[PDB]
Amino acid sequence: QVQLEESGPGLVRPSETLSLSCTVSGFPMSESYFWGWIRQSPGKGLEWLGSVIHTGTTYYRPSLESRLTIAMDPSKNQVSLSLTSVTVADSAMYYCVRIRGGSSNWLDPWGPGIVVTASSAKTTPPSVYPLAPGCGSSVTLGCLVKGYFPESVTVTWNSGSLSSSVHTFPALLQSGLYTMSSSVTVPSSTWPSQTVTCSVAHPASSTTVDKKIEPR
Amino acid sequence: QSVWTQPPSVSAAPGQKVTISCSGDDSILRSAFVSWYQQVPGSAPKLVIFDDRQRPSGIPARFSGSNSGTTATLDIAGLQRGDEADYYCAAWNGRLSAFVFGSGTKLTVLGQPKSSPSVTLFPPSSEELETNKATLVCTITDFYPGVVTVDWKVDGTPVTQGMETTQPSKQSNNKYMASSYLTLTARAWERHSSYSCQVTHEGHTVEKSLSRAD
Repeated sequence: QVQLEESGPGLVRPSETLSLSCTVSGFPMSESYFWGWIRQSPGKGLEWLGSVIHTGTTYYRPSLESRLTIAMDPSKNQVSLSLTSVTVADSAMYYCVRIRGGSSNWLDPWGPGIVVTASSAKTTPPSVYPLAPGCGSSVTLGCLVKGYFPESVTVTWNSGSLSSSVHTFPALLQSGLYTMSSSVTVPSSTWPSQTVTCSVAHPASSTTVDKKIEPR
Repeated sequence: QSVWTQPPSVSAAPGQKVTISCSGDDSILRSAFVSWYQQVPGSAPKLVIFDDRQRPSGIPARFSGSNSGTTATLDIAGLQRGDEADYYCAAWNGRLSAFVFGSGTKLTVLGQPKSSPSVTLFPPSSEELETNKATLVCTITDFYPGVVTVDWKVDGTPVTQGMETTQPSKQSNNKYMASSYLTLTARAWERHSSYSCQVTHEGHTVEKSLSRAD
């Protein structure tokens, strides 16, 4: 029963080479299928990179062909990807795939995917900035959690005896550093009399920041 | 083209049907077999149609494919909650020598009433401004279906640079949330007056604005 699994480093430094492996189980690599690689950037679409078959024939995305090497070793049930001269634009989920040869060109199955992050960053705690209204029945405050590395952070809120609704937004990778935000909504006319604080924990830097949201 | 054109999203109630188009230049798709893939954003794509109109083992006849030579179409009848996914077409483009995907279509199988987005716009903090940078944050919550487009204006004029928006993510009540960021230098913040975040959802806009001088 055919299964694919990608492995390799999740972090790659710009200018260096990205090297990934894919292990095939339950199916012979000596059959008439290609084995290849697809990638997908967060919130974007799917991009075919290339493929290889046991005879040695390879196909590459022409725009990446000079940087891409895809190979296979059936003695290790392996397909490999090597992408040289990595940039920040190469951050993506990378998928290995079995591809039917010939005019069919269909992709099945796909591996679960491996997250590749291209960044030169050191371990960096977040800078946490308060989000207070500019000068209805509720008010919304927040915390901007900027310029941290690596993932992840956790944001918790303390709004005392106020009923609250928390929205914690996913992170964006911008120039090798993450930014996220979190908001808390409390009843209008409660805050600022009643205190509201975000606690942002970044275990990688052993740092937690407790930011009280002050009125402007 | 190096990407096939698909509509960004479609929606319908359980039991209804949708149609998803996939088009290339002139009649380029007559020359290639089109395949379709279903992806839950949390997971890998899965093959649902191959060779224009064939179904792999386990895919019900509710899914059907067609290819006009110019446009390929995925039809999904008898909609069920589990059909909710992003759908991509794909095919070899012989003019480019590459395997090309469509731009993707989000399908929502409507499980609750439409909910318009709640938008809040925040100015940069004085603390951030001390670092010579300014970020405006536009939070967007409680929208359903989970598809929005965000536009920013500064001094009444569209912003084309320094904006980025998260992909929508699900709330505990199955509506969606997202955040958009406008990044500027501190000097640019000080040299403009009005700032606006415009969220389009189901063909209608919700806008918040502020003036630095407040």
